[PDB]
Amino acid sequence: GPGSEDDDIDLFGSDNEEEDKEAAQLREERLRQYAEKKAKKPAL
Repeated sequence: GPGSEDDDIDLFGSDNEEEDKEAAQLREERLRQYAEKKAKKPAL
């Protein structure tokens, strides 16, 4: 509950390091998509 959270809670990145999961995942999984298919399809 806010009121005395002050700066504990960041609006867009609450902790953010907890989201290391998607920091890494989105980063890595989306590069897979790009690497595989864009090395076979001509750019598009």
